Amino acid sequence: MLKIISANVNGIRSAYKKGFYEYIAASGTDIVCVQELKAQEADLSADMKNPHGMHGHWHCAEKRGYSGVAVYSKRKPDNVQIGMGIEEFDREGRFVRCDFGRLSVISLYLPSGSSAEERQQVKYRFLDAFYPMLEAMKNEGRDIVVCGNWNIAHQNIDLKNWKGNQKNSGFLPEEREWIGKVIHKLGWTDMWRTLYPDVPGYTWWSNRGQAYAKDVGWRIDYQMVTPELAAKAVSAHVYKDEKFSDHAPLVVEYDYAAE
DNA sequence: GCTACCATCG
DNA sequence: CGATGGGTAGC
Ligand SMILES: [Mn+2]
Repeated sequence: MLKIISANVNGIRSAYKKGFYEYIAASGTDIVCVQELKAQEADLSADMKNPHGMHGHWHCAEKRGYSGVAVYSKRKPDNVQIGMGIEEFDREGRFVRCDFGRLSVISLYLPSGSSAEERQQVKYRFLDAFYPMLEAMKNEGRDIVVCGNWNIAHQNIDLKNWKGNQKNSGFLPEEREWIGKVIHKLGWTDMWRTLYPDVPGYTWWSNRGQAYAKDVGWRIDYQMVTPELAAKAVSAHVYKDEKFSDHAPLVVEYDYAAE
């Protein structure tokens, strides 16, 4: 049984403060994809690099206390790719790939364009140059999980107030259209949507108002899976027993064996 | 201090 | 629909 976790820690140090470290072991997971480390290698402790003896790898940004993704794994990954290859986005560190034989897990931090229009443009280009990547990986022949903060809502079911957010970044017709071109066109499987067609599955609630309390959140964290592995998925859930961050850890469980 | 990241109301 | 607001992490 292969348990994979995706979690935007929104600063890994705070998460470890709020008992995320302990949680990693408690969940008895085999792979953990974290987004937004908000730090650098020199900034992280040994436990934030190799939690509980679990191997680990990371991509950090040039900016201190900014962005950064990582992947922990009980098994020693055969190959590792830091950064997409596009320096423009690699200077922010949002892509980390780890091959574990037949399997390849990817931690992705899709840029959020809700801070400025220019950031929205950078996000758009990210999508444009990343689509071909999703396609190539779709045509490798290996089972590839993509855990990440896509920061894009697909349908009206993926967010509580889908009605008053069409003029807001994250639910813009363009972005949603891209996602569609990924699931149906590219042939990826929205693991959660495929396991639970009627469950909202919110994974993020804004600090504004009392949203988190009223379960007024979005679903911006995805695990896009290849058909072969997609079918092998047995369950999934959004862990909320403890709040480590404004995001909630997506825990998917597959009946897979990379060996 | 500066940077980055929409729910409730008028 | 449009006008009108917010608290986080980390340097
Ligand atoms: Mn964040």
